[PDB]
Amino acid sequence: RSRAYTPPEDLQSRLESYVKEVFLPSNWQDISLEDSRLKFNLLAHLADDLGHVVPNSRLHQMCRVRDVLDFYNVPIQDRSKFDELSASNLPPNLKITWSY
Amino acid sequence: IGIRLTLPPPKVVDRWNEKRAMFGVYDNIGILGNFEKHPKELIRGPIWLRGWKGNELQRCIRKRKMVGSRMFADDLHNLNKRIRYLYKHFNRHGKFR
Amino acid sequence: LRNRVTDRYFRIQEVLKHARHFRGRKNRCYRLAVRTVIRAFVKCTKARYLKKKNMRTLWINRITAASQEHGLKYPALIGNLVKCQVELNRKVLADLAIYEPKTFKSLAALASRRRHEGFAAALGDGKEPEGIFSRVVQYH
Amino acid sequence: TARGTPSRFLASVLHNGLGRYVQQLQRLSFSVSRDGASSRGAREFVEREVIDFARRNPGVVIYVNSRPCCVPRVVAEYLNGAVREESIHCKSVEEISTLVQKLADQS
Amino acid sequence: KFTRSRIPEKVFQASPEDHEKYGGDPQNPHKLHIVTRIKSTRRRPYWEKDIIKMLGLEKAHTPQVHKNIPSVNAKLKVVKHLIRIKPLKLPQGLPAEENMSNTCLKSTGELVVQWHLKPV
Amino acid sequence: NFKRISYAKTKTRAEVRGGGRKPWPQKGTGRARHGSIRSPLWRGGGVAHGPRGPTSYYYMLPMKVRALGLKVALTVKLAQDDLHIMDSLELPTGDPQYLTELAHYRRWGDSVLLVDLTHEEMPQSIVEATSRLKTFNLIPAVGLNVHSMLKHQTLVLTLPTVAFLEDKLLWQDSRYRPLYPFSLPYSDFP
Amino acid sequence: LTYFSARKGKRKTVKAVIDRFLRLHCGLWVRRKAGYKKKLWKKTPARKKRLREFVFCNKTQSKLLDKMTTSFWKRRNWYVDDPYQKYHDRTNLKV
Amino acid sequence: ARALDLLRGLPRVSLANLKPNPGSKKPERRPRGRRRGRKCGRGHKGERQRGTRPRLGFEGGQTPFYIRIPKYGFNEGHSFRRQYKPLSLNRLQYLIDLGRVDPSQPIDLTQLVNGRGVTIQPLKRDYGVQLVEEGADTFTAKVNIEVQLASELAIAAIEKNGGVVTTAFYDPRSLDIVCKPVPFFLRGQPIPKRMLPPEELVPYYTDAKNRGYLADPAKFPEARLELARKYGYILPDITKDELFKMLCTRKDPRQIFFGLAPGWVVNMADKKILKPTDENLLKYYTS
Amino acid sequence: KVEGDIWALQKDVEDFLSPLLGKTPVTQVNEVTGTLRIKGYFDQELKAWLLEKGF
RNA sequence: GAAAUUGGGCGCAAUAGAUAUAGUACCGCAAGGGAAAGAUGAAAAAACCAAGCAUAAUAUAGCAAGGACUAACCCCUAUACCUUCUGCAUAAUGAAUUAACUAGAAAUAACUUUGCAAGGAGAGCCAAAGCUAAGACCCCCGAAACCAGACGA
Ligand SMILES: [Mg+2]
Ligand SMILES: [Mg+2]
Ligand SMILES: [Mg+2]
Ligand SMILES: [Mg+2]
Ligand SMILES: [Mg+2]
Ligand SMILES: [Mg+2]
Ligand SMILES: [Mg+2]
Ligand SMILES: [Mg+2]
Ligand SMILES: [Mg+2]
Ligand SMILES: [Mg+2]
Ligand SMILES: [Mg+2]
Ligand SMILES: [Mg+2]
Ligand SMILES: [Mg+2]
Ligand SMILES: [Mg+2]
Ligand SMILES: [Mg+2]
Ligand SMILES: [Mg+2]
Repeated sequence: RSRAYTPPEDLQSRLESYVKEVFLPSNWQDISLEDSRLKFNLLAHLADDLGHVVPNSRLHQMCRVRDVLDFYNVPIQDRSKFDELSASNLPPNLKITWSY
Repeated sequence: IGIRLTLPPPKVVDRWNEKRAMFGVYDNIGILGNFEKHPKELIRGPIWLRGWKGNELQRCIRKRKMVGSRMFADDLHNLNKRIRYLYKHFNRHGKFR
Repeated sequence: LRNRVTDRYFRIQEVLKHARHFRGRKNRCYRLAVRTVIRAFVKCTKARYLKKKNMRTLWINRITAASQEHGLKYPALIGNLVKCQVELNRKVLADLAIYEPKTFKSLAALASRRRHEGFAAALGDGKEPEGIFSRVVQYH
Repeated sequence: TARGTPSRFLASVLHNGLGRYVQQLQRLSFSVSRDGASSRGAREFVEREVIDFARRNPGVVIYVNSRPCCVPRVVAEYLNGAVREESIHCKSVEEISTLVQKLADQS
Repeated sequence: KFTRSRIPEKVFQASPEDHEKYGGDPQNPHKLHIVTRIKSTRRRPYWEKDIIKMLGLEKAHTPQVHKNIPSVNAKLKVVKHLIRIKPLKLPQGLPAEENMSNTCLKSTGELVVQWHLKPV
Repeated sequence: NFKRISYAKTKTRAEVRGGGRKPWPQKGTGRARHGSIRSPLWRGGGVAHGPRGPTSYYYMLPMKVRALGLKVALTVKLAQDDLHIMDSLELPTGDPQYLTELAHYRRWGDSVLLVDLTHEEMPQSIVEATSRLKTFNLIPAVGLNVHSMLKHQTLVLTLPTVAFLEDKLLWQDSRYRPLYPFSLPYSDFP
Repeated sequence: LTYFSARKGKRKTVKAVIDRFLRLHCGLWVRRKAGYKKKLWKKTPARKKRLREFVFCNKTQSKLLDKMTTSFWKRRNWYVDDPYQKYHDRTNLKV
Repeated sequence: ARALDLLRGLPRVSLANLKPNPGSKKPERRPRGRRRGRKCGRGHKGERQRGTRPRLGFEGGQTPFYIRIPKYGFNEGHSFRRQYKPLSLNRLQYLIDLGRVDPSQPIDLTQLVNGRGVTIQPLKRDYGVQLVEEGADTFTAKVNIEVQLASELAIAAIEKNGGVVTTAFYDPRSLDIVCKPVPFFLRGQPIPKRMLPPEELVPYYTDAKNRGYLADPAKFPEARLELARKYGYILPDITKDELFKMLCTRKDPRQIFFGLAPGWVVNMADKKILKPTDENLLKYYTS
Repeated sequence: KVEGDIWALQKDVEDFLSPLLGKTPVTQVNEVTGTLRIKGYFDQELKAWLLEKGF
């Protein structure tokens, strides 16, 4: 299990295909998610495909499909701070050890 | 030299002890147990100060009038003298009046 | 005692480290060392004014001595170096008096030259041509 | 005071200004706890500012150690063997930038 | 009793020997005073300390511009032993907003509105 | 602090044993004036301002501030992404290793506050799993508080506990000032 | 006064103050003037009119009497035909 | 709320992140140091540093302010005087217009206290509610109130709109049952009978002008005609309209509650009423 | 009981009571508790104004 | 100052905590008073730091330092501390020194911060914006005495 997420290069068309597998009209990015069955099937299929689930703090924040598409194309990356500092292109006079 | 030459033995503390992990449970037993009990019924201690806060003169007056009948004799005598001193102190001595 | 003081050795050692060179029991016992260390700090701050004062009177002694070597006195030297707009201070003139005595001799000749231009200037009163070193540089 | 403290004359290391100026600070040694509020502003100094500091003067080599310390320290070591150990315990990021720049500027 | 002191008006009526001694003009006098506190207001009464606070002369040896009007001059006649009064003379004109920062008041009493640091 | 009772008590200089007469006369000996050997200056004397008796630190906040403190704790645990809602606390097995491995798989936290609706109706599987653990805890919904929500890193509710909490905490808003205690019978409260 | 009694541990009032003074609910204490019924044969009728008046108290007298009474005496009182019921609320101040 | 959106990135709230509201906790001031204690706040060694200033009010030896002044009966019989919490008509219009007091039922004192629009306390000797003419204009409510005292203009302001106001009496015992009846039915006592007024209030509650509950019910239309002619409104007849059976019912004296009788024991648990059938008890409670 | 953006209500009251005083009244938003504290008695005016705003 | 009426340790840890290792030793004719203290290790069938001295006495001169200085002193400057006083270097008080112990306890009212708000409060109590909750102010030693009951010729 890793919390690291990469948005796909074809995330747009996949997501429109999941809206069509749930539903369909014009401006499919503006569909209201007020129906809870609609939201659970759509975000369940996106959570199942993309390996990356919308959290509980953000779950009521999407009320259109536009906000779902805005959530799923940020790269959430989880790596240790030893791997975040020492891979941040250190100058040759920073030497960073970790007793962990 | 009032200081110790060796470091003391280490103090292990189990934060997930039975007392520490379940601490504070049933403090809101009134506001979400349909008010059948008050949380002052949840405290354990002396019988004269379950669910009551006073200063020392009030704690000793209440101690005498609640449990003072079955106190030991020189505890009753020391407590009468403490009430008499604390009377003479709170009511006659002090800056603000 | 519920909470009594544990860290007390270090407060005693905060005061007593300044007493390590005193005489008597002032270097050892805390009761005596607090008074002599407080008192040493009060003298330490009041002696900054006396450092500035004693340096300046020491410089006036050195300028006085080295100007007595060239026949001048101190007030003629300082007043007549002021009157040339050569605004060297006492520290510099004492250091020239010690390390560079040709420069101090030339400052003594400049100051005594200006002193004699003041004497001949106030002697022949009325309109007369001014001294050569008696001219002032006007800034604007 | 001045009579209890030693004194010295104003000098430099190897005539530090005459031919060229040499940075007198060899090594900095940060020891910064991963989990601990004492070394919070140290951590935010390592995340933000120690890289730009490490590039603004390359004659200094910097050792961030990241061990479970209970008080964070920085250890400046100088060209003449002098070692000045100062604590960055509960100091903000700006105060550690002025402290580390102070250790860099002196000798 | 040491009280407050009044001063009669003949004290403040100048004579032509005084008009020749100090460079003043009775016809067309000056507009602005330069006032400078040169004597501490301690060991002085409280009314003099108050007037010195009202004139902005709390620091010594710092000039302050006032008006040459009888009310300001009444306060200056109270503390005339504590101050120094000179006319503010202006060789060049009073400064415009172009010459506002590049001024300097000289020790003679004049406000030079073009102040280089260069010799003539 | 409200349940706290401090049993620390020391002897004052009237309660300490003995010391009733002056040790030496008032003016004869060149020693200091003393009245007893049990004054607070003597080795063995009483304490001047020590702790006096068992002292109870009891105080109630208003119940609206407690209920709003529970509300506040629930929004904080939800917005920190630490709230998890189950449908029922039924595990497949009564083993603790399944529950700890499940909680490490979903990356909850080092400590889990499992909360069911009552104490009688908790399923036997979560009881045998959590009754062996130090950091995973079963509380009924009645025992929910604020100290043990902040103590545990995640908090795990079920849906009937959520309906119970909406019932109880949304009651404190839009209710009257009381006439008499709520344990007594009302028109609509129980 | 008694700041803490020996039976209840409460404050006690000074009953002289109750027996002489009138707490209005705004905070003002109303009293009767000293000597309003003594030696009236030698007093002028202007002075007799002055002595027969209900008189407010000072600030510090009002604080002194507030400290000497307990919270029972600082309380609203909705009497039937009280003669002072219109003097309890303080109308139209500007501090 | 953007503060929850700030709470996403911030760490978890634990028992190490808590911090009181800045301004709540003032620092404790305690006599150690150069400033908080050398003399420690008491001054110089007089009688107030030692701690023994005299009692409050002692002016040093002259006769104090609170004793130089003659005793007068301001508060002579203060705990036997009757108190009456006011009910303005702006207040009761506010309660009726917000559903807290139902105007289609008779307005007892139980109905005002359960609506929590008037809080009266039987200790501290409140004998009930008095009607108050505040807000007598803009009072549009047909109502049946039972209020222990009432001014003439409040009776006029209610009876203009088709209202009925009569003035009842309650003992402190009876009014203590009328305020909070539910802690009376958990006491196990039978319902007592409310007593008559004492001798001074008897001519109050037998007069038809101020609408006594003991008065002639033959003099009431004369008094309603008197208030109708005094304040200028055509007096409506309550006999016509359709709340009249509601507007007619009064509980008689020696009856505390509306539909209940004295001597009955309400059992709140199994929801019953125990009624005595002994003849001596009925000669006691129906007295 | 202000839920939302308290600074916009502070700006609207700052633009509402300034004709009723001449000067702009000094306020205090308490953005935590969601309150707003204006100096001076404006109770019946703000109750009428907030009833006009539809709350 | 009523009544009716109502209904295990945010303890101490050998000057601390019991006086207590013991009411023993000891003091007193008696009533009575009343102590101090111990620290190895699994097994004994196995360092460094208080005062005070010593290592190591002293060198003209002066509240014992401070400014300094190449340099300890020599030079220059400098009327110990607390308390009480109008004022103390005061030749007024106290203190040999070290360690340990040893002295600000709380009310209504006001203020600050929350909650709710014509209502507040987990009954009782207050309320003409209030009510509830919290925070925040009140020392130590000392007489000569008086009375009660014992113990003493
Ligand atoms: Mg004793
Ligand atoms: Mg002696
Ligand atoms: Mg003891
Ligand atoms: Mg006395
Ligand atoms: Mg007398
Ligand atoms: Mg009783
Ligand atoms: Mg012992
Ligand atoms: Mg002992
Ligand atoms: Mg030693
Ligand atoms: Mg000397
Ligand atoms: Mg002197
Ligand atoms: Mg004395
Ligand atoms: Mg001497
Ligand atoms: Mg002396
Ligand atoms: Mg002595
Ligand atoms: Mg014999």
